[PDB]
Amino acid sequence: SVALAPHVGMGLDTRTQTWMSAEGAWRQVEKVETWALRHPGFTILALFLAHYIGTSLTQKVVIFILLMLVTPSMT
Amino acid sequence: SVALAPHVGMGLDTRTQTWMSAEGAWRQVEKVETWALRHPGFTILALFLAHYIGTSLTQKVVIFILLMLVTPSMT
Amino acid sequence: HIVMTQSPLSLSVTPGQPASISCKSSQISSWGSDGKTYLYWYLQKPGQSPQLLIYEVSSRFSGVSDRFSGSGSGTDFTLKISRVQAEDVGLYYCMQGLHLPLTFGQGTRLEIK
Amino acid sequence: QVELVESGGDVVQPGKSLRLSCAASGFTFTNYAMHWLRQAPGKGLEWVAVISSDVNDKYYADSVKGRFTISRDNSKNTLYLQMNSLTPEDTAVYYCAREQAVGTNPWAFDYWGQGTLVTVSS
Amino acid sequence: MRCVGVGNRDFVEGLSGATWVDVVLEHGGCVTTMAKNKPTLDIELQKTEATQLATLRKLCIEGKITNITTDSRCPTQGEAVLPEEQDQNYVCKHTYVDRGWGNGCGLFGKGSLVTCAKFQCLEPIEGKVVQYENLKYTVIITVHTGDQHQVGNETQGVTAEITPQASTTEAILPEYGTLGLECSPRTGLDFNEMILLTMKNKAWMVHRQWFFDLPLPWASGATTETPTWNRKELLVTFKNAHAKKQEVVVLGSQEGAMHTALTGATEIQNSGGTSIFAGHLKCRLKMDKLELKGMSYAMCTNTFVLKKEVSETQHGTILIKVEYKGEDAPCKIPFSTEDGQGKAHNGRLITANPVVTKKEEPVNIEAEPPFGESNIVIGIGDNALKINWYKKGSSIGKMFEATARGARRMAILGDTAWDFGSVGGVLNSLGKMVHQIFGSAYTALFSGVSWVMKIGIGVLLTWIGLNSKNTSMSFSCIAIGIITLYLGAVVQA
Amino acid sequence: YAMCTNTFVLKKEVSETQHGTILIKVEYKGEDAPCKIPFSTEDGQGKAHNGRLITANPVVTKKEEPVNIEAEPPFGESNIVIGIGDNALKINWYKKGSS
Ligand SMILES: *[C@@H]1O[C@H](CO)[C@@H](O[C@@H]2O[C@H](CO)[C@@H](O[C@@H]3O[C@H](CO[C@@H]4O[C@H](CO)[C@@H](O)[C@H](O)[C@@H]4O)[C@@H](O)[C@H](O[C@H]4O[C@H](CO)[C@@H](O)[C@H](O)[C@@H]4O)[C@@H]3O)[C@H](O)[C@H]2NC(C)=O)[C@H](O)[C@H]1NC(C)=O
Ligand SMILES: *[C@@H]1O[C@H](CO)[C@@H](O[C@@H]2O[C@H](CO)[C@@H](O[C@@H]3O[C@H](CO)[C@@H](O)[C@H](O)[C@@H]3O)[C@H](O)[C@H]2NC(C)=O)[C@H](O)[C@H]1NC(C)=O
Repeated sequence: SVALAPHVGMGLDTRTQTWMSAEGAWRQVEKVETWALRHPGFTILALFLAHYIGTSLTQKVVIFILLMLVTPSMT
Repeated sequence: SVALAPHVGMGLDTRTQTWMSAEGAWRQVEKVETWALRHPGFTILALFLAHYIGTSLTQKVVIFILLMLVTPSMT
Repeated sequence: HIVMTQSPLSLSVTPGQPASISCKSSQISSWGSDGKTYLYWYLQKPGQSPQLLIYEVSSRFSGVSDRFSGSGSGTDFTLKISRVQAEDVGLYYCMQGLHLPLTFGQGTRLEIK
Repeated sequence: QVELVESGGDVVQPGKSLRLSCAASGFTFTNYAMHWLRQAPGKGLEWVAVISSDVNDKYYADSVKGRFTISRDNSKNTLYLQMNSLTPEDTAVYYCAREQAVGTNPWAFDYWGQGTLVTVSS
Repeated sequence: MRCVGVGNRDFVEGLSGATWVDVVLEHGGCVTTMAKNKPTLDIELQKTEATQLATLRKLCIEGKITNITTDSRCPTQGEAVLPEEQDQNYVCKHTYVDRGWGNGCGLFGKGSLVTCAKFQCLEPIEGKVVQYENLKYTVIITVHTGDQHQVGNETQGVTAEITPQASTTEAILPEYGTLGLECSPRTGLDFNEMILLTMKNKAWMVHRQWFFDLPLPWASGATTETPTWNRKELLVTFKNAHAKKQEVVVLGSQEGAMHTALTGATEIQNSGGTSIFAGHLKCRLKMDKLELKGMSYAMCTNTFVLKKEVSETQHGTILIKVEYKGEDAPCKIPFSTEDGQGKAHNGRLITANPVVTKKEEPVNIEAEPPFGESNIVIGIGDNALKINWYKKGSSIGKMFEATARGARRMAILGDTAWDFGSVGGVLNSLGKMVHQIFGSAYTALFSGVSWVMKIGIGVLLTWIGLNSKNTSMSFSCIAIGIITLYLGAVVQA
Repeated sequence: YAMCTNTFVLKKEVSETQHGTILIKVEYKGEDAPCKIPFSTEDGQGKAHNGRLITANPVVTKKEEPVNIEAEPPFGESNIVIGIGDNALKINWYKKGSS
């Protein structure tokens, strides 16, 4: 609802430390980390998809990273 | 807890309507749409990245769409 | 002007024991539009101000201990305590919120036997 | 965290009017219906009067109907009760009850004030 | 001396033209300007004190559902209608239900159903703008008088407040002169794009568009009773279980979710006086009218005694606390910085002119010795006290620290950082223009992306630049990748 | 008319018309009633003059009434002096956008 749209990166940046700048920094990363630890099969699915949609190694790496970053972020 | 670990696809599935199904079916899609309409330049940046990484008409589109899904929701 | 009649007027019970208080209505306090039953249970601790334990017939209020649970459907409602401690001394005034001139019951009293 | 503190309670001879005041804090007052409740010594709790969220709408208990008046100074975040034609029966500890935070009833009690004592005697 | 030991102090030494020098007064930091013959003095921004705030929107968090009512109808008999629909307070949603003869209806099929419930709001959230005709910045100016009680004092200074309409001021320093301020308060922060919301005795400076985007039921905010809330469906949740009946919930309090949804906002002190304590401001200092107050004095002719052992500040300068002993007059303090055995004058005085005022109060001479083994002599006579202090570090370390400080400044101020301590140089204007154009492109491209997203995109662009065989592509992508990494590293705060 | 010689005071803060022209409403507060107003738009950190008036000739017809000036400043930061000398008030207004 409201939590999905944090006031991050809007543009107004100043010297003074912002609200929850220590805790709310790695929140998104920890979400993905916990999701990956909880659901391991999608790792295999993403590896298969990256191998079969990427003709270059860099393409495979980018596709795998984006797939890992998109699904827990989506839900 | 924080509204970043919803019970969307994991676990049980029943015939009864799950709590807040119709209200939250399109929640993340609306979030992505409003973020994209609020910050249009990242569309240009994503187009640049896709057209300059691993280009083939299927890869060039999948990478673009995947990145445009990753960045807003990840935020 | 629904009058609330409580079955017990004094409940002397030993600690670590159950207890059942009854608040019988003169009319079914079941609001037709929503199907809910508006019966409230307060407790005024001696030398204190009344609290709110169960803000419905069976849905307990916040900050209330685990043991306080209610029941009843149309006119015969109950307040069940699982294990009585030494803090349960007080006056368990029941109440009906169905009608505007809401009236409390006489209120039972609980003491340690 | 909400705090409802009574004020105005004192001794008074029969027939002399009195104005009670309920000071409120810890929540937005203008959105909450407020109540007045009394407990005569050794007697069951007896609700007196209610004022809803809109200032105009008020109701009184029939036993005290026509003798009291309830007012809301929400700009100062306080409640006002006007007691008129007081009777030696109308002596009790008076409370100030907030509207319910969560529920369905438009009027209910969740938090009770500390309580004030008014004595009507000669 | 008010800006001694702060840890964010940055020096400004150059002067040009009419001795006008511009400085950007970041709120946390504090500028210590100095000159060849002017009284060295340190400056900081105290508070900006937004006043007379006008509200324009109340958005709710805690609702309360009352008077749930339902109507149902037979199949092919139209939608259910309820008289409570034509009321502002009522939120009502249709649905479909199934019923046959068991529900009193002869026709078999799907039937309509409505459920209206009056929605009452508890504890709204106010959002208030600030108009520029009611904003009062406040600048405190302190001279390095060498006073006894001045070393780190936070209450000794000359207040010189400025408003956007009354931009310029003149702060008369006591017995020193007049530090003319040609400051520019309009370019500091754009409060037109930022509206100040306050909830439950707290405040934050959120972006206006972000406030207008978040999904909570707002209202006109005209301070009238019984406000009507738009988009009430964001709190109520209707739950048709088995196509048999419908139910209403109020979804509870959004306070914790709202606190999370303010992860990048800056908190301010609305409590008390709506005193904003975050921001920055740029100003220029006209030091033409200042006077040293110490040129006409004579040299102190007798010995000194130091009270507090020499303590070294965080920025490498030396702070000394001497007290006059012998002679009875206000006199200029002799000072010299010789090396261990070579008499090379290399130590500068951060204080413009040390002068004993009364002889009963100690002086607070601060100096910046050259790194190495250097002696300090603070007396005209042979009985002068000698202080030897060994400084650590090298010029390489100072250059690295200055480069890091400048990069961190440019990562915050951005365009404004190019004229932080500018003396009006012709090349500096060109550099500022180039940085302005590039930053206007960069923030337009990168607006609204996370710090981790910036790091990922930057490393991807660096990889692309390294791989590509085109010189232009390689150079541009590598430069943008390095810039994006360094920005994303420091963005969060 | 002659040139005025007294300090001014702002009544309403400067605001931008959507064509990048600033309305300035000033109060004379001076004893020589009909003397006209000097207006000099000093550019950023310098004495350069790249802006101009749009109100052809601003004159205080009466001491009491506040006359309203029109200015079209340079695109960048600019300080628009609207007084005579050292007591001249300095209006600082920053314009967004380029040529
Ligand atoms: C929303 O939902 C709430 C609660 O869910 C409804 O609240 C109702 O409020 C009204 C007043 O605003 C209440 O009316 C009271 O009814 C009492 C019932 O007494 C008899 O009831 C029968 C019906 O069974 C009638 O036929 C008789 O004629 C009687 O009225 C009535 O006794 C009482 O009047 C007495 O008290 C008042 C105040 O003390 C005196 O001034 C009066 O002279 C008399 O002594 C009231 O009229 C009603 O009971 C409430 N209903 C419920 C379920 O709580 C709202 O109406 C709903 N709608 C809206 C828009 O809010
Ligand atoms: C910061 O600066 C202020 C102001 O200069 C300092 O306040 C000063 O505090 C001293 C006490 O430490 C005061 O001395 C007192 O004077 C009175 C009257 O002369 C006397 O009766 C007392 O016995 C005592 O000697 C001094 O007056 C006061 N100065 C003022 C009020 O102007 C302060 O100490 C400095 N430092 C800090 C850390 O605040």
